Amino acid sequence: MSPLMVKVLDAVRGSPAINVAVHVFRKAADDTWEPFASGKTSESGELHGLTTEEEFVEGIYKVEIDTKSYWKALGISPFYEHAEVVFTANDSGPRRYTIAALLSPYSYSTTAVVTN
Amino acid sequence: MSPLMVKVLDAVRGSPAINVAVHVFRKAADDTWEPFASGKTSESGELHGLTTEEEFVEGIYKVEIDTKSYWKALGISPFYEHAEVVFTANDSGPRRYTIAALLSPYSYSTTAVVTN
Amino acid sequence: MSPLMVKVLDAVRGSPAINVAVHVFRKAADDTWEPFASGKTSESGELHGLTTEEEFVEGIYKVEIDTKSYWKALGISPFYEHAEVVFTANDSGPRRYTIAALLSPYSYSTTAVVTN
Amino acid sequence: MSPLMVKVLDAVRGSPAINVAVHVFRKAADDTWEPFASGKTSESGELHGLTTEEEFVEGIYKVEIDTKSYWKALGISPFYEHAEVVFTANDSGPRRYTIAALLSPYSYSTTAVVTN
Ligand SMILES: [Cl-]
Ligand SMILES: [Cl-]
Ligand SMILES: [Cl-]
Ligand SMILES: [Cl-]
Repeated sequence: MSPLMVKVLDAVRGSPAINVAVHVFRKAADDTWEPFASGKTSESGELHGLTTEEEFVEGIYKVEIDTKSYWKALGISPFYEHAEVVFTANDSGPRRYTIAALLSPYSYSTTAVVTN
Repeated sequence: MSPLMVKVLDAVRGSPAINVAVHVFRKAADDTWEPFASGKTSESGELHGLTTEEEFVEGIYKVEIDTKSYWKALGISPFYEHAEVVFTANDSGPRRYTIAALLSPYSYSTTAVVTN
Repeated sequence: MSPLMVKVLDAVRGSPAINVAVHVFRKAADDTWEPFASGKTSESGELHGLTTEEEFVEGIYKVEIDTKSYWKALGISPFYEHAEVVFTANDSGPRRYTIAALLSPYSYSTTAVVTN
Repeated sequence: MSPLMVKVLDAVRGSPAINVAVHVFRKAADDTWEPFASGKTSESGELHGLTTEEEFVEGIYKVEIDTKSYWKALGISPFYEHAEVVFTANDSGPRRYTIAALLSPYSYSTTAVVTN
């Protein structure tokens, strides 16, 4: 249902990154970042149900992944604490966006898979 | 001289990412992001002279790399427009931080190399 | 069914990497690389049915992804032509391995997700 | 002097990957991989002096990085044991190749920077 999905992996332990906090913001008319959607990744490392086609309108979006809470519960104090990426949602473009991310204490990688 | 350095690479063309705008922010007491330092990468993809040991105090820092202006001048309209990473500078930790980044239209990777 | 799965993504076009040739080798007693399994990624970028629990015994495995044929059909002549990674399968370890890969003309990234 | 350089980083500890064994092979006329050059990364994570312009002729090259010996001495038993990438050296192309790599126990990333 959700045209925005987030999937997070762990490069140190070779696993889905479970219980990772993900926050999505949408740029408002005044150019502030408005809270749009948020959630936590499941046991699969996937975060479903973030939003819907009705709510996910055209706009500039920021996807933030908080790595601090995640690493600490696994006994790690990371260097990279959060990572954020910004993109524009455009109705002419294909309709499902998957933001994949890979976490390590000193490294962050993300790739967008845009389908349909 | 600068205890913070940024180096940016291009995954599509296999080159240093030249003339990439980099902005650094430092979290203020009120928890807003204060502009701390900024610059553009050289022909080597490296950004030197960002700050000094005197100015780079302990704190939470955000490093933002704007990919839009970079890709457009190379004739590309990217999906990922900006990428940001947050870390804490701590005086007890080693004293030089190098933030390396790799750019592609739909992908972003960064790693911190912390030495001395 | 397959305890080994391969998933491939495209960093330039932001998509599953479809029709990517994947070859798996297993190190033999004489220390040569014996052809073990191979296939092509589906429209999802995923390669299923590579092997079975009966055939996927303990051993040293190499997973090779050929990027040349893939990029050319998309009109690209890449610099990185193939990428290979080696790991040991061990029965005591968890039983499903997913090798994820991200492709660009001058860059290659892979991460293993080992579950169950 | 060397038109081929290799630089290796560590994503777990946020450092240059020091004393990493790097092996380069060149495809022979019979299509076997002939040992071409090898070395170990310095304290900077860089491997200089691999070859020379006279020896580095046109051909298909494989760059292998052995991660097992590296991780073990740091007290880690990695999943990814080696990673290899293949490219063609072509005299018409620019003349310096830098192969950068990023290591983690379950992840490997590499990018080529081709200059001059
Ligand atoms: Cl969903
Ligand atoms: Cl400097
Ligand atoms: Cl399957
Ligand atoms: Cl040299």
